[PDB]
Amino acid sequence: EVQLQQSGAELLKPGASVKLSCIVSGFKIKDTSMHWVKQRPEQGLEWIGRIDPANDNSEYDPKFQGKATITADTSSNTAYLQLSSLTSEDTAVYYCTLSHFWGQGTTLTVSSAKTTPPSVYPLAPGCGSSVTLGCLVKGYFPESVTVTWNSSVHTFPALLQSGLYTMSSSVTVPSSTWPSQTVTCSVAHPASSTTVDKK
Amino acid sequence: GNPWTEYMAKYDIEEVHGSGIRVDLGEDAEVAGTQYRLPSGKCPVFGKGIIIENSNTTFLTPVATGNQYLKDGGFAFPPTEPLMSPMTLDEMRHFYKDNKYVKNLDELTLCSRHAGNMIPDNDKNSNYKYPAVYDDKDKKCHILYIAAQENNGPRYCNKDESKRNSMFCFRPAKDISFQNYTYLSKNVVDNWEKVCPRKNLQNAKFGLWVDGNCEDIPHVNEFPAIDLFECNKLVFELSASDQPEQHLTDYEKIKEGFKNKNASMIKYKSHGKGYNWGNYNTETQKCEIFNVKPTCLINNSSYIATTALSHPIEVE
Amino acid sequence: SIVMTQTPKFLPVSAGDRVTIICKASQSVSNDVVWYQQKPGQSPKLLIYYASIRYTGVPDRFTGSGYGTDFTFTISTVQVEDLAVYFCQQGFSSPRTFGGGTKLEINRADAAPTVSIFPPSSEQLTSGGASVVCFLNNFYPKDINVKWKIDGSERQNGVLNSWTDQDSKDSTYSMSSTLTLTKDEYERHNSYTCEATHKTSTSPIVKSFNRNEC
Repeated sequence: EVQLQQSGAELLKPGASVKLSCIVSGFKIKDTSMHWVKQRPEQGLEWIGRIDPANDNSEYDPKFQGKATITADTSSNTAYLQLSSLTSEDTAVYYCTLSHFWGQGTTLTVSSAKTTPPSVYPLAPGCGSSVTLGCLVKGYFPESVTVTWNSSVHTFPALLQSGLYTMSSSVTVPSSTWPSQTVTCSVAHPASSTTVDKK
Repeated sequence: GNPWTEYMAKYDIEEVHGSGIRVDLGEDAEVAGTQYRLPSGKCPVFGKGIIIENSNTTFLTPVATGNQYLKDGGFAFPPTEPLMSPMTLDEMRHFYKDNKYVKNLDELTLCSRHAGNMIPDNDKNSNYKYPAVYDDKDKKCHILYIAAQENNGPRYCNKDESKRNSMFCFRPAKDISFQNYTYLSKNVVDNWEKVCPRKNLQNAKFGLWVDGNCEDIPHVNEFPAIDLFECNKLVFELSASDQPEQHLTDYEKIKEGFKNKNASMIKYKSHGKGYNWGNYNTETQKCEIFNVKPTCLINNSSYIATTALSHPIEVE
Repeated sequence: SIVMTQTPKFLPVSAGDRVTIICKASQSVSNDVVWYQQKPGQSPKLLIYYASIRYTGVPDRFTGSGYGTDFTFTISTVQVEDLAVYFCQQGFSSPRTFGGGTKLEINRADAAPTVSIFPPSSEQLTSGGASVVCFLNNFYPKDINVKWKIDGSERQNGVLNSWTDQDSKDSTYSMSSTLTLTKDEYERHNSYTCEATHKTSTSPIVKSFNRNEC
């Protein structure tokens, strides 16, 4: 069985360099070009380049000459994208492709801001047939917060509240189900290894 | 002396194919510390497939995975993502589009090379490559997960309706429904068009070159055959076979070409020798089958010269 | 570099109507154009390759055609689940440039937002800050105005608005408006209100709370 496995989310300071990996399992990479494609938040796809793993010939868009370096390893069936002299314009999802088959992407965040866990603020009515509840997820970094309630959920995408991120999440339940039953938001932040539940 | 030498080269099946036809298991390759038998023939086998007995499920169906029972699956690679099998010709050409050599391969070698790109059971050091079946009708390459080709025993297999998870009874065959299939080992050569048999030879009868003349094959076994297809079938049935206890044990499974027991590891060679050739008399409807390599043609208008490797229908 | 000019950038369509997307190559790319679908949060998936060939598994509603410079992607009858951004790419010569993409929007009947205003929590209140959050949920179309009022007077400063992408089930939008104050400036005022102006009502949907009330 063929699988693509891209390395984890990266957070680095500007001026640094990163090496992203793309491990292909169950398939020999030698005959297939490994492409890397860039996608910046809310923007389109940009072809970075590709490597011929059989002959180590890699080519690029002239925009990425000096920035990107694509390598491949037919021994471990892995493709690599090294990015040098990191910049906020380098903040993007980076997709590897096994030819026309795409990986799940690797999120790169380039920022001088440090990994900061969020604080979780409950959003209750205070003082209709339905009621909406919420959770405020303020002052965290970098992106990737998973708030789970235990379908009628809305996740409002994060805004960069000066260096740090702020998101919010709402749930609507029958007004007979609350406050008679404990509704709980679980805010997950993998980067800082924090998961805190607000009642 | 002999005007037929280069013409006749592709019919030296021991030389050009070099493994079983009926059952091709002419190499062994290690996967995770065990030797497994696998197809190794250098020529495509046209019109070959696997008949699953007492069953409506066809062999190009993906093998049983997950909640599926053994008998509900066939022999082919299961549908995972990214999807490697079945892959159409155009999809394969697109997949290998930046490889000048592989992209320009004929569809049979392309299919064999694609299948040969699958890594078995996460063993990257393994020479084991899965065989494949190319269907020329729908232009699809089907990678075969099961490289076993015959399992036939009043003890080696169960034949029942209720027994859904017991072992397949199966055999290789040239069925009419397989007419557009080609069975492809990992070893299928680049130039099989030049060096391997494909079409049956009209107005031709295989003979032996003896003292400046093309003589009849000295030893021939003769069987009725209503048409060319039936003769090719019979010749295939008698052809080189790499096939081999009281029960179907793990070791007996390995010998039949089995590798896996429900997503886990299971823990001889003809070399192309066999009854690989037939002379078909179209007039008397007789199939004259023999086991020595032919070295010339007798030009007889009643005859079509056929091979176990040859297409069951196509003539030139 | 070959430029692939993809039009339109944004395509509102109703369930069951034709989606036509065009992609023009600045140089001749033969038949080597692929069309990708990117559903929100997902990797792009190949729909069409060599300009006109449907990939295995790809529904009949998806087609492409064209040779040379002019390429057409079509969804003959859009389904709600086709909501995605679609990208052409040329593969004929490197760099293998993508078109700019086309974002689908599923048209639906207009819906009024459901608005809930929330007071700052004690967890935030006794830390230095004070966020007043206001949800404008399940509305259509996307165009919505929110005016925040403190003690009656409109505040534009210190307000952060976040829209969701179109909901995959009901095709509506939702948005959160958060007025963030300090703990000192928040206790300096009383009546905090968010007013939703949407084309579903003549008058705004006002949701208020007095800090005195509790």
